[PDB]
Amino acid sequence: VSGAAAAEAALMRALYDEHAAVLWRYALRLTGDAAQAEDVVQETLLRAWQHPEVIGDTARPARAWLFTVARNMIIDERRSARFRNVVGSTDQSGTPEQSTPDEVNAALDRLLIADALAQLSAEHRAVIQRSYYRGWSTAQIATDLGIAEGTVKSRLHYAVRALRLTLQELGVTR
Amino acid sequence: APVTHIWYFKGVPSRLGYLLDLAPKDLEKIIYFAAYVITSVDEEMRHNELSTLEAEMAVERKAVEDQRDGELEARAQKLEADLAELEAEGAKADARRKVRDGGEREMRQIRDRAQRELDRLEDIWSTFTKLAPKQLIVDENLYRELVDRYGEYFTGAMGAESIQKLIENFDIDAEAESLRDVIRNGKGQKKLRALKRLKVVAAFQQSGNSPMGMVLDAVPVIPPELRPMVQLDGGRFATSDLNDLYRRVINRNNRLKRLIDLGAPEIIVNNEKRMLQESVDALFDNGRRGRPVTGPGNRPLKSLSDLLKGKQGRFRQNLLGKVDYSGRSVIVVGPQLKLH
RNA sequence: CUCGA
DNA sequence: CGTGTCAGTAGCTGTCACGGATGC
DNA sequence: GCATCCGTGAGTCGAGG
Repeated sequence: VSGAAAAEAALMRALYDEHAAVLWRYALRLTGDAAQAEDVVQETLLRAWQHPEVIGDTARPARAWLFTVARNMIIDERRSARFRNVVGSTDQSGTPEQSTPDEVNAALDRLLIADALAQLSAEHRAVIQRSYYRGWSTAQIATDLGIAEGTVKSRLHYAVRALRLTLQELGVTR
Repeated sequence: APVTHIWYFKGVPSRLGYLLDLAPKDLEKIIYFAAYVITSVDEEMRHNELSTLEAEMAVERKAVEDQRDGELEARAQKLEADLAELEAEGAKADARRKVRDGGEREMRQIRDRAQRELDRLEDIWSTFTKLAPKQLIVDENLYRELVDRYGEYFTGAMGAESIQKLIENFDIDAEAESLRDVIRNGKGQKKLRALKRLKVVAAFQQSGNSPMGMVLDAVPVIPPELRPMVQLDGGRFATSDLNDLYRRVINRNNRLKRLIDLGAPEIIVNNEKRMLQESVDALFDNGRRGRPVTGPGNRPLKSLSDLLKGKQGRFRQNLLGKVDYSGRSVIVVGPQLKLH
């Protein structure tokens, strides 16, 4: 009946009141983290509910079966995932903060490329800005500009050398 | 499972306690699954069935007394027969006094075991008779009896989901004007406590935002670059504490989904929901309630709110003070220099 | 942790 | 994967002034 | 109605670990 399903809930609440607080202390010594001990207790008593053989015999100590399930859970936590990560906390002192370099070298190159680009024809400039700045393919630029495939290859081939002319004339290091 | 924002529960003064007129300690018992709270009670159905439930309770109390007096008589007659039998055996009267004091001790136990049952039925009937919303029931067996008997008449709940229901079944305008009526004419001893309550209630009334926001159904995750995980020169990894707090919230929330799916006993599900409440409480403001979640080395983990607090917080450390094109060196006196 | 004004 | 005789923190108080919500 | 207790605050900059 409905009271038979409620007798199982009053049975779990019974072993909670006799073993949970003692099992929490045991897992607390093996881990040292109270929030982790609570997680081990919930998982240990969950396996007790899933095993009626352990909850059957009251004349046999179910406490010993709990300490063994909790012990095995704790050593499994102590493997690979904890191995690498558990070491450091950024909030904790002694860890170097991440840094990013300044864009000075990138800004100077961008300024010199923008000067050499202005001294190019509208055709060559509109082809290097679609191959290197937009990253399109050779056929994609040919489709957009309405020109031949080899026309884009030739314009790119000269425009690169045209830029190398202007940069070497200004002393840009190879 | 719904969860409460620790800023409005544990932060002083308790904003929820001012809204629902609930004491702070009573609110602490509700959220963390130490006491049920009554959300609704069908007061008219209770009135239309009060006479019948009263007679059934009276008959149950009578049958408890009849069983007590019958058991006490059988024991008292067995005592008087045993003393008469040990008198025919000729035992010393002092040995009879031992059997006499043992019988009186057994009868006292029987009478007390019955009185405790009579007192439970007195509290069960007393509680159901005076049952109103926002009432707390700290005794779990008492609440279990109330549902077993008069469950058709009231509705109660535990944890944060209950408070979510109390905020829903809450008249903002009525409770506002009820505080105003106390404020217009009242004694300063009990009026000041009503003034500050209006300060919280009137804010939810005018602004147009619901107080339901104080109970969370989803928690946001801060972008990863603000809680980064860096690799160490030893091959190992170092991460931000916020990742641990988010990780423990995720671990316990996924375990709750398993218990709900498996139909695990309510004691495991309720004791899991409590842990999910404490995990979100640590994610937002670790250490605010109870002892803080310690990391490796008994070091309290930093919380989201710790990113804004004090001299090391975001405001004073990175906003009120920050620069390029600068330097520093030792100073030396230069007498020949001009003042400018 | 330690030190400088 | 299965788990089944005792099987139970470290650490720590050697801060304090001050105000107001919390509580017997 | 009041003693209790909780939570708040407590210089700036710099060097090396």
